[PDB]
Amino acid sequence: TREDIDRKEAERLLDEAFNPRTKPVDRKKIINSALKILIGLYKEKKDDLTSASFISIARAYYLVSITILPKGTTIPEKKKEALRKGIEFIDRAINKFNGSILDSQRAFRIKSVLSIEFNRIDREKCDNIKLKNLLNEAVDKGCTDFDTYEWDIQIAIRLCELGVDMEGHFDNLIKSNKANDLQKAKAYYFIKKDDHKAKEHMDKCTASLKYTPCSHRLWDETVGFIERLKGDSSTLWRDFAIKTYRSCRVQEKETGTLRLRWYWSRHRVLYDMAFLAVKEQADDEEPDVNVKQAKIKKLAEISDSLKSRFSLRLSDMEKMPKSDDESNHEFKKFLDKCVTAYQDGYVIAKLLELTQVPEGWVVVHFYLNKLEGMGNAIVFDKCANSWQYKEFQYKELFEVFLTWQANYNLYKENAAEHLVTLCKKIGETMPFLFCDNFIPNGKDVLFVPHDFLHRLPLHGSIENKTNGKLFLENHSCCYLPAWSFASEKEASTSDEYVLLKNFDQGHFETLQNNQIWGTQSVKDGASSDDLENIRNNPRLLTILCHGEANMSNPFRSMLKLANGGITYLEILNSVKGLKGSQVILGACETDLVPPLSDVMDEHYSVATALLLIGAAGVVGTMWKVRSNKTKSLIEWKLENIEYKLNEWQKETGGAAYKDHPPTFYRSIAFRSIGFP
Amino acid sequence: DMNITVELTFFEPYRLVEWFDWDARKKSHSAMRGQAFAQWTWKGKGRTAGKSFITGTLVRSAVIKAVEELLSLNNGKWEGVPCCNGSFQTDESKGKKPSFLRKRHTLQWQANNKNICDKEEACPFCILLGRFDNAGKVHERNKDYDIHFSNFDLDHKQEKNDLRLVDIASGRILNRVDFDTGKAKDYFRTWEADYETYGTYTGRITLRNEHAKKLLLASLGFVDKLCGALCRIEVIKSEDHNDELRKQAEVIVEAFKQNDKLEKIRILADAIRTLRLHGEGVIEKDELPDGKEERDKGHHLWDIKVQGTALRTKLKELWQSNKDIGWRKFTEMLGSNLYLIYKKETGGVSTRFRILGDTEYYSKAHDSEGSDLFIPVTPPEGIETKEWIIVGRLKAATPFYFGVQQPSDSIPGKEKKSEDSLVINEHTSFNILLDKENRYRIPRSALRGALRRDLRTAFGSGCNVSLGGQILCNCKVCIEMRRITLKDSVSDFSEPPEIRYRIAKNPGTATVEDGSLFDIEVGPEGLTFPFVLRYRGHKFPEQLSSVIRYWEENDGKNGMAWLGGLDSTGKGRFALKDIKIFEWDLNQKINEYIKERGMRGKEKELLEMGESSLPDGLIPYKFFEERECLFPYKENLKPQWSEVQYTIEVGSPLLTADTISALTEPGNRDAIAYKKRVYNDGNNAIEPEPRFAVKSETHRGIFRTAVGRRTGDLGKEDHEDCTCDMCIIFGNEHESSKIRFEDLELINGNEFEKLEKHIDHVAIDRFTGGALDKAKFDTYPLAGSPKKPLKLKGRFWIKKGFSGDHKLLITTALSDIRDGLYPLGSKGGVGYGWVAGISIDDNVPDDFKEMINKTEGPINNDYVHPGHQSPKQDHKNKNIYYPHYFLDSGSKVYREKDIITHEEFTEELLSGKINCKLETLTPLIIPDTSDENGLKLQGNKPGHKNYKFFNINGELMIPGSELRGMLRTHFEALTKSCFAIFGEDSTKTLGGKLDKALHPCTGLSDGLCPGCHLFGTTDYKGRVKFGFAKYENGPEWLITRGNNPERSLTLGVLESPRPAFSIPDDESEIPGRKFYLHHNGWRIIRQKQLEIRETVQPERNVTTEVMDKGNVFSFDVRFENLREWELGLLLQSLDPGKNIAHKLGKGKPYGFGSVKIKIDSLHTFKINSNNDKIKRVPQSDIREYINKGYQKLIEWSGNNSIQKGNVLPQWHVIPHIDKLYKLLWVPFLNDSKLEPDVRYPVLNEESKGYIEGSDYTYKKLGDKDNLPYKTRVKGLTTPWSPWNPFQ
RNA sequence: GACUUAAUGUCACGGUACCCAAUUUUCUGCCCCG
RNA sequence: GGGGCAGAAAAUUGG
Ligand SMILES: [Zn+2]
Ligand SMILES: [Zn+2]
Ligand SMILES: [Zn+2]
Ligand SMILES: [Zn+2]
Repeated sequence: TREDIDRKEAERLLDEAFNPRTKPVDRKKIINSALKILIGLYKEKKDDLTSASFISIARAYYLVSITILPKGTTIPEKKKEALRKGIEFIDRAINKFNGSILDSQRAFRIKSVLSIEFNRIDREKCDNIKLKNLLNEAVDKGCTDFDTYEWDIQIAIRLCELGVDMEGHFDNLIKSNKANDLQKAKAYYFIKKDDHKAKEHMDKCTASLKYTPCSHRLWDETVGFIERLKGDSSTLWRDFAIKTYRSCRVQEKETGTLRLRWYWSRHRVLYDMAFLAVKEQADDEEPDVNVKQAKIKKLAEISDSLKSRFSLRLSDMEKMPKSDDESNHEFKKFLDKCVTAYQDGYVIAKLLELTQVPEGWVVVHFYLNKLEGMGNAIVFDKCANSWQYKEFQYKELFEVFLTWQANYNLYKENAAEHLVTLCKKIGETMPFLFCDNFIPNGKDVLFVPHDFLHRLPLHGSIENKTNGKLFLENHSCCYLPAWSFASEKEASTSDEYVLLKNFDQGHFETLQNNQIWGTQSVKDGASSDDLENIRNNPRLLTILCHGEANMSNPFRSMLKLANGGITYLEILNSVKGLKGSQVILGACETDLVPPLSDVMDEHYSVATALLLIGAAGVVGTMWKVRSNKTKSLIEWKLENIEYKLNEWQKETGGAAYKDHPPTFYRSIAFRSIGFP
Repeated sequence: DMNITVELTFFEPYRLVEWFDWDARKKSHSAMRGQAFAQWTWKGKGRTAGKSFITGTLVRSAVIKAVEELLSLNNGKWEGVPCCNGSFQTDESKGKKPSFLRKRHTLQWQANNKNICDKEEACPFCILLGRFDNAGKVHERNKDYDIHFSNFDLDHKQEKNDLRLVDIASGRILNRVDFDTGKAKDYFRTWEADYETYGTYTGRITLRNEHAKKLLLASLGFVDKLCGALCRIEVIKSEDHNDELRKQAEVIVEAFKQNDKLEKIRILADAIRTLRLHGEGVIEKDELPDGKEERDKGHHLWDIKVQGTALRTKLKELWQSNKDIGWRKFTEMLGSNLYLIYKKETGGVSTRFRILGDTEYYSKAHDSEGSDLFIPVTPPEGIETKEWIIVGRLKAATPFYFGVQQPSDSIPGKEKKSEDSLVINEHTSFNILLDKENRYRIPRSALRGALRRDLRTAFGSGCNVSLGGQILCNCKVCIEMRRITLKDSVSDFSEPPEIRYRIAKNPGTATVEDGSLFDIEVGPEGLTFPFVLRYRGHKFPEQLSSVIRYWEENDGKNGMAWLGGLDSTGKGRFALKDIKIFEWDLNQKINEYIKERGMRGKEKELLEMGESSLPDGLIPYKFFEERECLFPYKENLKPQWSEVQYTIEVGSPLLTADTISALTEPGNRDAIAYKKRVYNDGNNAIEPEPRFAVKSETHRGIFRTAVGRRTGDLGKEDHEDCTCDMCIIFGNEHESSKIRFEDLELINGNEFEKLEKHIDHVAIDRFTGGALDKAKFDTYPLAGSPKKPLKLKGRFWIKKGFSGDHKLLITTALSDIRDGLYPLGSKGGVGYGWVAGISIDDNVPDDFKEMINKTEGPINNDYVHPGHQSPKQDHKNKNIYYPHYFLDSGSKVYREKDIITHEEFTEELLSGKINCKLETLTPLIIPDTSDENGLKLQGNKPGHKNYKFFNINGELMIPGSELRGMLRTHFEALTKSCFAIFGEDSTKTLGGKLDKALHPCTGLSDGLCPGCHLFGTTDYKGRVKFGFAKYENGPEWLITRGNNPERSLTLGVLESPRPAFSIPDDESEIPGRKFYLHHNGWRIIRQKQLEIRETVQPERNVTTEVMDKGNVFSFDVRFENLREWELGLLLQSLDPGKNIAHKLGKGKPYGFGSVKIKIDSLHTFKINSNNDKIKRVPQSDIREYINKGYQKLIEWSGNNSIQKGNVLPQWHVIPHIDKLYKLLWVPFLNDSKLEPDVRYPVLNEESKGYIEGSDYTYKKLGDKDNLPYKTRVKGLTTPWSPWNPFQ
């Protein structure tokens, strides 16, 4: 009969899709062709359709719902649409009774796996009680062939998560080889209350993840199991979080200079649980001080490993163009490895040490922990060789920062009083950076901020007192996006000074009349090809232009030069002659990074691309100031290349916040973004 | 302590939502999105009626925002009493949160009151908020409220029963469009309500403190928006008709089904819908087209008997029965009912199910836990705030389209649906947005989306709009768009839209794909709409000035406002005109603003207002920056789209068919040209006369097909997730097109007299030699000539970002159009729509000019056939022959199944053109049947027909259809092909007497004959194109002395062929094709001219003009993808050699129209190899092609005993080629001294023109006592056999 | 004044019904015996 | 003794 030929053709196509040898594009073409022929058969035989055809429609919709990649930091509605249509389709299948026993149990198992995936992807629509009733009826029918299908094993593990006791089914669950070690540990913990085999099989699972890519399902289910173990106050999550952190670190080791990582949602909560585990173990009493210092150093290492990369999206990965033909190849092997891992899960200079700092320096790391809603500052002192940490809260500081941001973006120069309020709130919320025990008096401080604290002025903090003293009046401050950007070997050794300039509305004609810029590379009316011709390590490069910020891709933030400007990727590729070069940028940071609407942000400016190239330091502005201030900075740097920036900020009137807030606004806007 | 009765009036369509109290609101998504709308509650049971209202909390929120803004303007004062900032936070420890939370910024100021507000005394702001009151957050008695807002109920003007939802509201789908790809992401629904009848609401406000009355009455005049519409707040002191039409449509469908004509019903439906464009007089004065003269049947379909009467009188009775619903609704309802009954009787209700395309998404209006923020904004003390208002008009420079969902889905109550359920579609596939009074509409959301798109382009950066939000976005685009207010537009025009059809082509076979017809409603061009914009802020932006200067038009510059949803086809480009900008200062003229209410709803008066009639406080704005000084212009907006404008010269007839307008217009014609309806603005009518045009879809498809054939991307089976060149330039499912096309308009249509030409065509049977039954038709194209060409001006826009290779592809497509590879319109294989030249305007960019500029013998066959020596080479002038003979091949046909495709230019195949000349050996008659009167002579004698020679604009021509039919008959007789045109009828039928292999090729499964492979069939386009022939040189006008015109001939009576003579005696079979003989039988007709104008009736014969011998005509044959043997057989069929010629025209039994075709030039081009101009193809390779064709014919015969070599072929070795070449042999060409005598018998002696003792009658030649039947059939199968002594 | 709001906090003017497709393919205004 | 044919067959929505 021709209907059976069409059905076996559709099943042949679906089993061609099931084989782990096809590419994702071939999978998309095969399953949507099978769905086309099945929907045509539906349109022909609309009410005289058999039940098994509707079952095949639901199975084809499940296979379609597998191969939809998540774009953005949310669940796409195409996946929910496919899941809800396959639920509706299998509902009118199971209301069409009197098939065989195999057809009935197959319909119940398809409905079970659809409800499981739809409950995982959406909570408010599909509650846990409906899942409990549906899976209880499905196991009342008897889908218990644990030696044939893994879907029954998934039903079993989900029911033990819900609470329906299956100690009668325990021997069949353990003896099955298709169930991997994570389901075995979950079965041993959830039913038998035996913890030792659970620890063994969890150790095997975390050992297995060290070669598995991040887009796999096992990462998501492992971190979810760790969070569930944390929620009932067990004693095994403290080891499992550290093991999964070590596995994720050794897996993320395998990337290159294009610092990317796959965006999956439970990355941050894994790092937060690992931080809380090491923090609690450091808070536990230990008579040996070296263990405690090592645990605080491990906290700093966790923070550094989080801050290292910046977690690009998926549509930005597909959207961005191709250049230099080898970074394209590394990007393409990363992308296709990640997508084939995602579908394969469902189808079946040298980096410095944390204590390698110069003498007389104090290093301060930050970590905003979203689970406890706290913020931790970790301090390393080299002269005493000691590690300490302290805590604070970050809600009211976020409110005052958003107030300053709104007032600035409406009235740029006239938000000076909100700037003073923000500096006083930094001084009130974080009082430990004025105490002598936490940070010694007269030492240079390096800040490594991680959150919206990248945008906060830390050097201009005001002490919570009557006659308040600024932070920069006794300390020299430096900044860095992450510790992995720090490098050695400055070695300027040259005396060439280069200028580039594109905008003529700013009055820099007195500056272009100068005599220091006597080399051939200095020109007005710059371009990108004129930027990539810098020959051999100038001592000071000055770029005077505007900035444009792509609000999704940090790779597309551009400096407004002629012939289309130069982007982040072109600075990473084309520019080669800038090793050991101090750079003074005229464009503000607010034009180079987009304004933020969440507590978390990870968007890197062109200054860190200059740091990845090899530059010695970048001195820039946090917000928009007058052109005369940048002119005075460039002149003071040209006459004096050895002097520090905090003396210039103190001398020009950076301590006049109580009487004239415009001078305090124009003074503290300048920031050095490079470590010696 | 006095009440205030308040009325709010809406000046725009507002938004409605269903009412749920507080928890069922959280159950629903539309209710959570639908806050700050107007609310609808049901009354009674059954979900049909109810009432609508507006809550008092919404009016309280609007009044509080207005008070805060007015206090922010005057630095925290109002009329001398200072105010504090107030409170907007609630501690969660004491009390509950007040059921609505604020996410926007709160304006604040310095509080200089030098007092803290207590319960005993407070400022006007604190007593207007209700801080120190006795009532809060739990309702009690309606006293102990210091200020109380009641609900606002709909002021129904006339008291009736309970109001229905379908009388007030109507549903609509809105959209969200991505910026990088140009495609929608998600959608959501809403209810829009009428403001003309149902836009007045009345409420009460009670105030128990005469200290904040002035601030409240001032703030009531500062509220500008409510429920999605502009507002003004003032203080006072037919089921039965559908059932009847369904019954009568059932009557019409059964009356059609009795005649076996059901498939016309579909066509009839469309025709009735087209009758909405005319008036009622087309059914009342009977202006529907009448049929041909003296015909018992009338029209094609307007004269089918329905229960005894004609269809037009039935439609008259139906219109008299249903005069109370208007003409438009009557036509639309009759068309829809006929379409529904046709779909029911056919069997398919067109289910319309879509896999994974819905994505209905509502923004999550609930606050996820956390993020309760308070953001104060403090303006500087000095700063000035102003409001700018821009008034003007929008004009459609192209036909526009604003999409809307189909009816029976835009019902507000019954939106309940399921994923599984299928959706019944309606008559029109794509509808247009209209008002309740059938007026055209530009909605607010489309204008706001286009302004957001152009502002993001002008800034160079922006955010994709996020829906679930806790913090307001601070990107530049959003900051400027939170200060812009618009207004919806309706025209003063209420005429029906125009239907435009679209198809899609199969690239392999070059015919129409299955299931690709659809129809779109478009609006007229030239329509005008009002335009109002408002901006409230501190300074006027430069980017907004750049966008406004971009949208407007002037001298030289044209407007660039793309609104709507068919932009790739060029639909929806508007221009902005009559722009006036006015300025209102708010720090000193706030009382005048409050008193005049901001001129909300009176902006129509501002357009005609003079300078001296303006109200107080409103000044003209003078510092509006010019176009050359705007820096966001000329850097971001001007290089975005670039224009290429060109002009095509067509030197042939041009036909883009309509086929429904031909049904509903007088003339009784089959295919007419395409016309447009253009609206005029000086006079408010449309226009008196239409404008002829070529569609934008057509030449968009021409460009796409040219690029796809040159690159090779048309051959791919699927284009899902594709990065090919064709999908990059011309878009796909995931990306919009990078190129936009507009129409080609005729620009020289007034230099013609009789712009349209009437050309009629017929099909000739291969056996009988006459016209086939129901195979006569007419065409009505535009009259283009080689010396009077048609000129069409067109335009297309290109985007910034194109590489050099894609510009090379576009330039190569333009060069392929210029060389003539892609003809415009229909019937291109018979010479219609052939492009003769191209021209490019001087404002085209320079690189395109350089790319288009840089891209710019006596051949004889010498073969002599040995003719039949027994008829004329033995006896010179004593024999009589028969004027037609029969050629009989065998039965077998070679059918090929690997059919050559049209989807690429293959490497081994050949393509090019042949220039040929045609010489007349006998007089030639080609009539012009457009004018039956012709010269004269109809008035003197009734009856008699007289024609002229075929001409377009006074130039004698031969049509390409005649040449194609003659060459097709010759090729099919040469290559032993099937009988292409055949008929089955009375004496069993003569379709059964034919062999089954000689039946016409139907379908591509069994294969195609060589004639159907070269010249084409219904489901396969051919690979040869014949053009119109032009007169060149020689004499003209054969002169007979005594005749009423000098260049003329009155021919003999000529009537239909009788197959009873050719096949009597039932055990007999069809003896093949019919051919005519070459002789000078026209001299008998010429000398016997007086005996023809008497002794026979003038109704029988025809008078015509003739051409003499020696005339030369020139024409062209184009070809693509030809094998070498097919080209060889074609070149042999064109020039078969010396003393062999063809037959063309009228009077072939009498000896008229012997033509000799001599090949002048052959050109072949190969575009797969890199580039060069077209070659010359010398004599050696074309002789090699003729040898390959001869070897293919030898291989097809089967007798392989004849050797192979480079010897000149003797064609008469094969039998049927010898019979054919004896039939087409001219015995008077080489200055020979013989002429035959070929004429018909006399039929029953003592009759017309019987020679004395010849015995040449049908009595003595059909009576079986001499020449029995087998000898008679054998006498017609041997060419040139004598009949008067009968061999 | 019930249906029909809660009051120290409503950016829904926070969202273009959008993207893709040649009204086309085949046809001599022709012509004799009961 | 005498005029015929005057349109026929598909596609009417799908991604
Ligand atoms: Zn107050
Ligand atoms: Zn925005
Ligand atoms: Zn493609
Ligand atoms: Zn054929």
